[PDB]
Amino acid sequence: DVNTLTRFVMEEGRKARGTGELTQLLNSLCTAVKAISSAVRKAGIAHLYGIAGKLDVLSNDLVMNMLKSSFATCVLVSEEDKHAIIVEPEKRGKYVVCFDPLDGSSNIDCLVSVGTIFGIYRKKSTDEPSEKDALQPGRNLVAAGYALYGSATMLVLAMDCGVNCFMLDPAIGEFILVDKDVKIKKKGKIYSLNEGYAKDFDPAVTEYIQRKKFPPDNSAPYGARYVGSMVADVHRTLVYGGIFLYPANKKSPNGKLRLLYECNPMAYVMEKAGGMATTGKEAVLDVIPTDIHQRAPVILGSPDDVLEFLKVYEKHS
Amino acid sequence: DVNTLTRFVMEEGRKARGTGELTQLLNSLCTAVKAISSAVRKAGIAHLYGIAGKKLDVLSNDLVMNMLKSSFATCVLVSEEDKHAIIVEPEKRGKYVVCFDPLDGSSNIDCLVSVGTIFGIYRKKSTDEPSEKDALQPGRNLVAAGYALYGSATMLVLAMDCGVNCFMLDPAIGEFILVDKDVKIKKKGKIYSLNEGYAKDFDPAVTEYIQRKKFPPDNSAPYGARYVGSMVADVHRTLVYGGIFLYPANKKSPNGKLRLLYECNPMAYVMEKAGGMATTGKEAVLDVIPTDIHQRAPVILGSPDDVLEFLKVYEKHS
Amino acid sequence: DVNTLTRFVMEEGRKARGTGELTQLLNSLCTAVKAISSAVRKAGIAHLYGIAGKLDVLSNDLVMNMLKSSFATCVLVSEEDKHAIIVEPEKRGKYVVCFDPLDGSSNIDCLVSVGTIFGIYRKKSTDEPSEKDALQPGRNLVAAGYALYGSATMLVLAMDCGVNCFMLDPAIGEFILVDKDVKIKKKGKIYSLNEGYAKDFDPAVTEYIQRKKFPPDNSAPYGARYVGSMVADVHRTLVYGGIFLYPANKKSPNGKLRLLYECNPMAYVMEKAGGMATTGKEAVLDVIPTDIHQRAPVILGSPDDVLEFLKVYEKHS
Amino acid sequence: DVNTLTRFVMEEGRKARGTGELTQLLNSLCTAVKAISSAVRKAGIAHLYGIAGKKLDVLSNDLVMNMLKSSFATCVLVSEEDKHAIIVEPEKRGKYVVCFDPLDGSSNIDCLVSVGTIFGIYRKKSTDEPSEKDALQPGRNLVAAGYALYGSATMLVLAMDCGVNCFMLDPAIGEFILVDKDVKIKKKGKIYSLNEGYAKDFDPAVTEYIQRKKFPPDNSAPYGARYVGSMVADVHRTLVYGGIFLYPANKKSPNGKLRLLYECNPMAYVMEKAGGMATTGKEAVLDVIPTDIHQRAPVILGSPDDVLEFLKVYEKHS
Ligand SMILES: COc1ccc(-c2occ(C(=O)O)c2C(=O)O)cc1
Ligand SMILES: COc1ccc(-c2occ(C(=O)O)c2C(=O)O)cc1
Ligand SMILES: COc1ccc(-c2occ(C(=O)O)c2C(=O)O)cc1
Ligand SMILES: COc1ccc(-c2occ(C(=O)O)c2C(=O)O)cc1
Repeated sequence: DVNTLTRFVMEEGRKARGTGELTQLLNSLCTAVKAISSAVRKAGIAHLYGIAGKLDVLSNDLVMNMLKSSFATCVLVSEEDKHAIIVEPEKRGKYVVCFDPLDGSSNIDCLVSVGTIFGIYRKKSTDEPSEKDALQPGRNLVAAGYALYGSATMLVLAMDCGVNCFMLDPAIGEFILVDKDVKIKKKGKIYSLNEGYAKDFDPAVTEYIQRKKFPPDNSAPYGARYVGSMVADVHRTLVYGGIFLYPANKKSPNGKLRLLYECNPMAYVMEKAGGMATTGKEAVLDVIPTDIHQRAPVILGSPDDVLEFLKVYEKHS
Repeated sequence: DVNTLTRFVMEEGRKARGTGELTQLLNSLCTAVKAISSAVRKAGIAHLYGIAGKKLDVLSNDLVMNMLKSSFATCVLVSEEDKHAIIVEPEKRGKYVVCFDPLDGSSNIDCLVSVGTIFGIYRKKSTDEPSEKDALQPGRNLVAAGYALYGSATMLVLAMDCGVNCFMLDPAIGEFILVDKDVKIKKKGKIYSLNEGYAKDFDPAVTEYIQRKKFPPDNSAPYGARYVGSMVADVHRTLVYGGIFLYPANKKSPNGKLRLLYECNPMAYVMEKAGGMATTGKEAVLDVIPTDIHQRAPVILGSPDDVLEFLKVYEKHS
Repeated sequence: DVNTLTRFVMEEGRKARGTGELTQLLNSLCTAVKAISSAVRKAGIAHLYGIAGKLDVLSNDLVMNMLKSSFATCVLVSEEDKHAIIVEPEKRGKYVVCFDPLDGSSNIDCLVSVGTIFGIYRKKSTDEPSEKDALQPGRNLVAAGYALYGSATMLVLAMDCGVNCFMLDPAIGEFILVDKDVKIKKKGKIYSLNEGYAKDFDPAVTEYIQRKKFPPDNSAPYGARYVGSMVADVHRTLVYGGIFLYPANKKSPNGKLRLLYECNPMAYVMEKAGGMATTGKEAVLDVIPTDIHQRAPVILGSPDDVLEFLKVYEKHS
Repeated sequence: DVNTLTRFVMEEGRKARGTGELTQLLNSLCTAVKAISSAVRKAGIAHLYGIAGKKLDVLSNDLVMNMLKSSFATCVLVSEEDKHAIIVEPEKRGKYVVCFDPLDGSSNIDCLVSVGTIFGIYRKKSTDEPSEKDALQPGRNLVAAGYALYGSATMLVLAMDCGVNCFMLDPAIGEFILVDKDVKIKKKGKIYSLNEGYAKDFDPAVTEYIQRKKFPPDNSAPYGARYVGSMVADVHRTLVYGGIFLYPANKKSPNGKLRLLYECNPMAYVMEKAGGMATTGKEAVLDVIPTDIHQRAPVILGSPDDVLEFLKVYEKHS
């Protein structure tokens, strides 16, 4: 029996018997993703090249305008904006959204996969809404996920009910549910990080990669894959198993991926799908943030691969 | 003044003073690429999942095959998907030979990684009945070669004697728009690209070159690493940003792993026409003479300074 | 403020504080409309013609399966099905839908405009659902409308709040609201019927048309338009005003157009937009049906034009 | 065996051993048509309504003009949208004259009625500097003519000396697929098409002919009536289903209202190449020599038996 993203979101909203704001939110966000997707695949590029006589800025505008006009949000934090955006009073609702509107576009000149990452919170205060309202830890997420603009476009949605993957059918502009209640493999065969930073690696990371290239017990070495686009690397880890790493080194004691709108949503999707995500010291979702653009190390993926990483991590104290 | 793939192809045909076959060929193939692109982005997938109640690389291979045959411009077609060369039936014969990988990367297309189509075109070097031998030319004889990348958008990269040209597919009207004329690769890049999970098996020269990239001698910054696992995506990133790509010969695979006729050769041609290099380690990829249509070959390609810096290490190890 | 069909439908349901069923029904039905539109415009036709080596059945299948899987319906009446379909128990909801999945399709070989017509009732009886639940008169309609696949694709949705027109953006698969709370002109300058039936016309119809071609007063005669596709002619009548006729003659004392899934929805759209729709003797929404595929004559459009006709019909009565 | 418009036009151009100009022309016009179709179906309309925070007939005329100019195949362009003929600048000139209605039916596009692009192509008949004089040839001089209908689907109908061929636009891939080879119209149809609201102004011959269709003398069934009000839609139905279409001369309009160069002539040429007829009443439409580019002409076209039966009635009334 066929199911769409919009009908799935509408039913989950019906069962919660809430105000309906989170339903309007997710429908607004899904509409923005379809618009971004069309723009990313270069619809209308012929007009810019004279047939009749910016992508990360346009994407950021779509998500902002779609979220504001949903009447479901009060605080908006974006990778593109130095400060939180406070939704005007007439359009305020009770949700806080952190998003990276087009992750990976720094390298979009080469047509690498790009994505939209988001995490949604309920306001935990009563005062006038502020940047403070988005400084909740990952565990407080009500929903998170991403849209991948790869060889095709898929939205991956995480809630307490689990992870569901919807494929965008461009013929009709509808997200079709294609993978229900996804669970990640217990252990994978692929490891993923930028190894050009090897001279700066934490010594514990240096051993784990050694263990992947050179296995102790007669096993085959892991394959290496690193697209350089987080949504692409994390989705492949979800589909094929394995591990993804962008860790803390000494030249970067807090990693480089941003916590509120990259590490937390991916960590949340990973945990709801039977996987793990750690800074190294604590679970990613247990970090309490003090600044909306602060960074965080992240190692996520199949539980056996993250555990094996943690087994080695404690060997270096 | 606006320029499309069709306008570019018709204009180059005028300058070549030919029969017009290669123009129908490139136009037919470009039509197959539009159909592949549509299937890859999952048009009609709602019908597979029950809205009203064939694998992609088999579909891709059929699109390319049927479009090329029906161009009346080919005689021998070599495909990654077919163990033997296809001999185009006589009433549809033309003078060109086409080697192609109809959907390179599809081993990992389940994760929505970038995938592509790769192609290389030769002029038939015979008068007799056409045969598999007509595809056993080295890359240097290539008349036209390139790829379509099905990435964040769909781009066709077309390399000929006049140089490398990049066309963007506008899905609203199904047209390849020329967006980069006469492309050239940076002289030297800051990214290196290969699968390091095979590190225990590396040639000692490869092990040193990667070591030189992570730990630079002259106190410079180390290179960044990228490896998508899909050749078209990695090669294209190498063309746009410069850098180096490696799927080299090790000992356990003395001939590399990538296929020569429809992966190494088409990519080598694009690289050389764009001011870059592509080497097996011992000779330039385009100078290898093939003895089998599916034979493998090592490949190291990219910005000219990086392949030279690699060959210096390769020759230091005699 | 941007407004989509999805936002419009959800907002009306929120204010009504109902079960949420009618919202998923209309959302499911609109998805079926997007799929029909893609098929009508011949997407993928290159595969039927050998690039790699039924239309009104496909449409009926889309509306059927999409309505069933919405969990909001119990009885489905289709122009394509001889008897009413009773949705199986585990998928039942409290609504009844009469629909024409591809009206006009006999002339689709010439690429004339075609359409999808629908009307929605609430189950009124207390029994097990049955064909009787669909034999309500038009006045009991909860919602009705059409999709027109013309030069572009538009969904026209009429409810108690009035008539609203939504334009399908194929780049993103979204119905964009483009005409809020539309009303038909008091009097138009176009009349629409098949004048090849002239020898069989009711004597009152023959006089009314004569009045349009040869005006009694100092006025200009009406222009004539007849596409032959009910959705197309009815939409032109809403946009530009005027009158549409498919009346009772001698060969068909009950006309030819079907009451439940052609005459009723159009009459409901017409009335909610300030127009009228009459059989000649009674208003279309006042006919009590005894068989789901029964016919009814129809004269609809601007009220002054329907009235002027009714003055003539009673003169012959 | 599958054929596209692009393959078909390139193959016919090869067979004619011509300059390639008409090939460049039709490919540019077909590209303009795909872009028109995308806008007509309201692609991107969400952006005008604030999703992120120019009328169809002006855009169509601008698309067709720009594609034709930049094809290097034309010198004079006549459009319903332009008061005087357009003279293509010297550096972009070629030998063809094109008369077109860029978005016929668009006065009522608010009701989403089917609309279309109509076009006719002549060879320049002078050696002088090109001018409006070059567009005043009769229909018999037509080299190619036809239309694109933006209906329930988008179809391009192309008529040449080789006959009439119909191409369906596959929006999934942006390609015109050949779906109807060498089309021929019924000898006699069962549908008549005109605006009968103008009844008080009819020519007495039209009044009798229409009377004969509603009330048949020879005891046959009466004809059906269809009139979309959009020439391309009504003419296309007459081609696919047979029958007769009329926009004739009355007393208040002795020349009808449809324009001769870019509505009557192309439809007449398609009609004749497809085994049908098209008359002013007095002469065949293609035999009229025009004196002004925006001049009107009466037209009765369709199946040969129906136009003949009408002419018998027309000659009965002198
Ligand atoms: C799409 O799944 C959903 C949608 C909405 C909810 C939801 O739960 C409590 C709500 C509240 O109003 O407090 C609320 C909402 O409507 O904002 C839950 C899941
Ligand atoms: C697309 O650019 C082109 C097109 C055609 C050619 C071309 O050169 C020699 C030809 C020959 O007939 O021998 C020939 C062709 O027409 O097959 C070269 C480049
Ligand atoms: C399109 O907007 C809507 C959505 C829902 C309704 C609606 O009104 C009463 C309902 C009921 O439960 O009886 C009901 C529903 O939810 O079925 C009305 C308008
Ligand atoms: C679409 O099929 C075609 C294409 C081209 C032609 C053609 O015939 C004579 C030409 C000339 O240059 O005089 C000419 C052309 O190339 O303009 C004929 C049919």
